[PDB]
Amino acid sequence: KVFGRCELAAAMKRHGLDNYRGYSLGNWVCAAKFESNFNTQATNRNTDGSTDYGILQINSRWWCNDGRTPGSRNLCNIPCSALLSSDITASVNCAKKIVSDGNGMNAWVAWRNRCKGTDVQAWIRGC
Ligand SMILES: [Cl-]
Repeated sequence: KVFGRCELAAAMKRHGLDNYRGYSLGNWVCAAKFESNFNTQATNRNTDGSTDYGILQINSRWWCNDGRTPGSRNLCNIPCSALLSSDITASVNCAKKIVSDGNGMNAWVAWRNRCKGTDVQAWIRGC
């Protein structure tokens, strides 16, 4: 599915992402916008043989297991296929592990380049 902006904000808030590990909700909404355009089925292949999966473009080298990525670590202990559900539970649970690993939201390239440093609260305004 393709979430609306406020629709995703409300779901992410229900799943505990607002202010999680120091990142207000607008960060997470902005990240999803620029990672997946709010589509829970987005996938993108990378040069290292990994693929990024779902609404938060979670990577198959470090975080989820897709069975076809060399050097897989599966640190979220989740099959990547589960991260293509229209229900965001598994992607949120893995994102919480990613953002707790020691480099904050910098794991999300699109957030780093297109969200960080902007007024991210705008992404929840009006919701
Ligand atoms: Cl998979």
